[PDB]
Amino acid sequence: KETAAAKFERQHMDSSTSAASSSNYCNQMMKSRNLTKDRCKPVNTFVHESLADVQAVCSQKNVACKNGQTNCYQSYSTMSITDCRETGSSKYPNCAYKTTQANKHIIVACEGNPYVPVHFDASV
Repeated sequence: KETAAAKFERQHMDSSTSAASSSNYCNQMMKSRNLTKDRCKPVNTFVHESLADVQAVCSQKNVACKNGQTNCYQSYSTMSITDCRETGSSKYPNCAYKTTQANKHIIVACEGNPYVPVHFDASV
């Protein structure tokens, strides 16, 4: 089955674009990455950076995750991100999202050897 590292890339990386280009970014990306297939995932962040720059966060500032785990890390730098969250009208299978552009630090949980992101915790 899909590894946690691979699921992170599928759910959260978009190295193909610099930022969200329209209000439909989330609607399109949530669908294309299969985040709406079984249910409408309610919130999701995409990171518009190279994969290596995001993986490097695992050697940046350690911080406890929301859930208390101690394998979270905050990026030293801000990154281009898109926040996606359901609109009031979202209703499966017609999942619908508000797209919000931002430049924020990211917090990710890391595991493995190589030690890489497995979960997106927060934009801060």
